[PDB]
Amino acid sequence: SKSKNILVRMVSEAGTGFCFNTKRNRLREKLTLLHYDPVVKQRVLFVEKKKIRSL
Amino acid sequence: QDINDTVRLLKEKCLFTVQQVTKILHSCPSVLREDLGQLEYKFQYAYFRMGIKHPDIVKSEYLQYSLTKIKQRHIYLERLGRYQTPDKKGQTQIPNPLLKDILRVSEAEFLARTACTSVEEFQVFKKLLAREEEESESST
Amino acid sequence: LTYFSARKGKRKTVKAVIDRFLRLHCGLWVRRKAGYKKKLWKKTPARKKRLREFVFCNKTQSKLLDKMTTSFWKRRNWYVDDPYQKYHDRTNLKV
Amino acid sequence: QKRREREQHIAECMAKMPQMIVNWQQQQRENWEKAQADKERRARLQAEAQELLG
Amino acid sequence: TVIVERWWKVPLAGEGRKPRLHRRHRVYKLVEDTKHRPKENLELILTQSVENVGVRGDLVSVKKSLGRNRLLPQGLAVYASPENKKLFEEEKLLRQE
Amino acid sequence: PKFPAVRLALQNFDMTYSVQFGDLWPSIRVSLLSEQKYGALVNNFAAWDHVSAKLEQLSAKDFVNEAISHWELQSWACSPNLRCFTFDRGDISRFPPARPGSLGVMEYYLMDAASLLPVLALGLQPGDIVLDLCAAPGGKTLALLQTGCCRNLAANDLSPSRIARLQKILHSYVPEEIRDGNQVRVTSWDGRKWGELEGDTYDRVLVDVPCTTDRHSLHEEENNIFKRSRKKERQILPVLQVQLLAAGLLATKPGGHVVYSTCSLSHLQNEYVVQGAIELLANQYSIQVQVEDLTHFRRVFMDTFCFFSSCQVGELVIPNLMANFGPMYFCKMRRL
RNA sequence: AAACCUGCAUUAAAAAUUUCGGUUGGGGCGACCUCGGAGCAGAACCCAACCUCCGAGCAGUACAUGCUAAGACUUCACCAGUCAAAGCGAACACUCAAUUGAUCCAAUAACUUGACCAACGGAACAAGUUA
RNA sequence: CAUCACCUCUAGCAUCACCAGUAUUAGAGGCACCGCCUGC
RNA sequence: CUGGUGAUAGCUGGUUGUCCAAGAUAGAAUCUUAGUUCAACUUUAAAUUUGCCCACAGAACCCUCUAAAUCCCCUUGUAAAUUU
Ligand SMILES: C[S@@+](CC[C@H](N)C(=O)[O-])C[C@H]1O[C@@H](n2cnc3c(N)ncnc32)[C@H](O)[C@@H]1O
Ligand SMILES: [Mg+2]
Ligand SMILES: [Mg+2]
Ligand SMILES: [Mg+2]
Ligand SMILES: [Mg+2]
Ligand SMILES: [Mg+2]
Ligand SMILES: [Mg+2]
Ligand SMILES: [Mg+2]
Ligand SMILES: [Mg+2]
Ligand SMILES: [Mg+2]
Ligand SMILES: [Mg+2]
Repeated sequence: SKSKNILVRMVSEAGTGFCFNTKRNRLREKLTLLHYDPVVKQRVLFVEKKKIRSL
Repeated sequence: QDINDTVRLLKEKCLFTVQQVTKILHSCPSVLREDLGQLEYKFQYAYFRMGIKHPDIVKSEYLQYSLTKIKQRHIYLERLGRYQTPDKKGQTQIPNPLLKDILRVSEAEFLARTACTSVEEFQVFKKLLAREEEESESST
Repeated sequence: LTYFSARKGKRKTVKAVIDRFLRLHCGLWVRRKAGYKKKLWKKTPARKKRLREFVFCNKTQSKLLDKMTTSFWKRRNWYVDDPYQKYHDRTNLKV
Repeated sequence: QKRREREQHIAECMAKMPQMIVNWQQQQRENWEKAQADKERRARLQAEAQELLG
Repeated sequence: TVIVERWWKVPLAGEGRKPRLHRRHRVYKLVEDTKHRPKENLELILTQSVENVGVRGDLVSVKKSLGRNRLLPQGLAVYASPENKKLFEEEKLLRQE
Repeated sequence: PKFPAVRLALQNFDMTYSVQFGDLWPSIRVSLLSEQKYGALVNNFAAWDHVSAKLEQLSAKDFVNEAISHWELQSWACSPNLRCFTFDRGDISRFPPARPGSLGVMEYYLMDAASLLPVLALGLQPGDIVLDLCAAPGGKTLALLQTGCCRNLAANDLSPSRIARLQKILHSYVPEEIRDGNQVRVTSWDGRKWGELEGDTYDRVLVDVPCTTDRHSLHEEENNIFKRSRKKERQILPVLQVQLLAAGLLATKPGGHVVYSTCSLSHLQNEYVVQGAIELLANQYSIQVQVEDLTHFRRVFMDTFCFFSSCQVGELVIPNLMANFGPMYFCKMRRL
């Protein structure tokens, strides 16, 4: 039951404060996704800030 | 009180006889400088893992030696199979090497007498054992 | 359940029902879904959509919760700008 | 003031966002391109071992 | 002084009525022991010359382990009561005159 | 709990292996109880040239490349396109955890360097079809794919749980384009069926039969072969080794080579099983095989491995304090 | 100076309260408890416990894996679980038999997260023995 | 079971037990005389 | 011995006039199988309109083939069924 993946939180760069949790490989650099932000109603860049838990 | 805790630890925690306590202090004066926790761990290591009883510990000057060298020589002998931990009854399959052979003898001569291993092999074990001990402290 | 209190001699209310359920005056009980805040990262959006919604209890559960609460919780309230105000009465209901 | 401060911060971030997306999109291609270029280099190096034999 | 507080809330009794204490209301928790608070200085008016101050009628502050043990029993100092200050104020006034 | 499986495994080994190795057993026992050295197998699909430079900075040395140049010095060759980096003799340094590269695949794999010898002894050639029995979890399977000399592969292991671990290893390391086609076939079936499903199909067959793994048994407390429930399996374990090897021998075409590998020091499961399969084929199917001499193979890898020179047929790599690779036993037999 | 006393901590001693989860004629040694599939009820559904056998406690691809909303299915209750037109917004209901855990509580600005609670509808924390 | 005998362990001392005692003593224990043999 | 104490007992035993009426065997969960909760079944009251029986038609290929049947079900015979 080795923890290959970890749970990280992506914070929107639009300043709206909207954030969502996604699963990524532990042995990988910080993700920068292009996710939909409901506050501005468009796809915005997101940045990993803090690891939540190890899956 | 520093002296009081040292002797009381031997008498109460280590269950040493008052006659035996005087001999240890007379023979091994490094006990007072040694920390109580490290001293207690050193004693129980010989009593349980090694199987050495109270009278032999006092006579063999066990407590004066460094704890680290005891771990290196004993575990290497234990893994070599030359040393057998006494069972519940206290019997051993093979007579264990005498404590004087393990500790009083020099490292180079100790390997030839009992370990029957080359110098180079023992050096690698110490680095391996140190890593295991270092991980042991961090893990606990 | 305390059917007769030791100081007033009257029926008591179980506070574990008040903190979890909402009673519409029509008789319905509204509750949450068990697990709408637990392990949302492993649940599909369709599953989470039906978890963060309010549902109604059945006949047996509603009867059970009525016995565990006093008449103070079954009275008609007139809270100002209550989100559930329009749900307190049934419309076009037969039998 | 708190509502206006949050609104201004959103507008300021949204101003730089189109350029950030383009730069982020460009960085994705550049890393993919460089990895693709290395694959060509390795194929030549792998071929060189067979090239020496022949 | 041991200052303690009740773990469990005591229900209101009302006006003119005694509170009803329960077996669980006997459970206390230590809030503060006044013996472990920083010490204070006792304010005294000296009557005779001392090593710290040699002027009679000069208000001084020293540790309570000194005024209570030495200054007060021996009559070296008196309490800094407002009435004593008024009496010594007149004494100082006569000295100036 | 109760009786530790570690002590039961050690007791069984202590009685059996003291006679076999004599004075060498105390030296072997310390290495077995100590952590084995990990070799770094560079992924050829990834940035192999860059990782090779990176490992050399960590004082790692490619013993495989050194062994390549020793073939002409001493005077079937071996499987080419293998790069495994290990430390110097007596060095306890551990490699850093593997990382994905720019290609999206892990740069290298950490494995026992003694497990590469069965792949090396296989003498793999380009354009061949390779059958691996008990391929999971993929210690030897990955090495075969690294060579690139196998156009078609059949990775079969009885336990689906081990197979699932193999596929994840293949996905992370081997690019999907190779795995997309029928080149790599992964199944979970008894290996004894392979002697009838596909006869004479493969030119190179690698048979790593299940066995009491000395390194894992003395440390792992989960699913130990020496626990009371697994005693029945341990008793019938030599029987399985004879049947699984025989199935692999029948699977190869005449003129092909089959390498039998076992991770144990037990003679009853290393030499006796090899002799049993040879007799079994002649008696029941009238099949004759020739065991090749691995002494030439041993003399090249003596620098980085310790070898036991009292083996009837195969080659046994014994663990040591300075060289902790092992225990590994492999025998190369060809079909005539 | 020192002691006694008191308060608060730290070891030790001697005690205090409480309990022995189920399944397999008994004991020993082991296995088992949840979920999926088959022998397994030949044809709607359900149903053969014990038993025999093999699995699962993942991973991968997405980052609109967004938001809302008719009508239904449902592991024979409940809890839970499943499918879904239209619509807004975008583009031009992911794969996978199982791949999972309620409430309370804890952490957090919010979002959200936390148990081999595997005795798997889960007691916040308790063994042996009695001839 | 107790038992002389043997053995282990603890204790350097007083005004209510031990004790109006003081290590040839007192207490807590094992074993069961003696004799022979043995560890150290 | 007294008091708390009419301790508690999923366990054993007992449970007192007459007459009539309706009325028995799917399960799930559980420190659970000597118990309880829900469902099913049963009872009473009420409301409403269909209920049962059932003509065709219809309900999968597999591993090659193969049973008594079952589901659904207009007519028709009947008087029940659903809901509160
Ligand atoms: C000792 S491991 C060897 C693993 C692999 N060969 C390696 O070295 O990297 C043997 C594996 O063979 C598998 N196995 C056991 N019995 C088998 C059988 N009858 N047929 C095929 N595989 C079997 C087991 O699951 C076990 O994990
Ligand atoms: Mg009042
Ligand atoms: Mg249902
Ligand atoms: Mg339970
Ligand atoms: Mg249960
Ligand atoms: Mg269930
Ligand atoms: Mg008796
Ligand atoms: Mg006796
Ligand atoms: Mg009673
Ligand atoms: Mg019961
Ligand atoms: Mg009747």
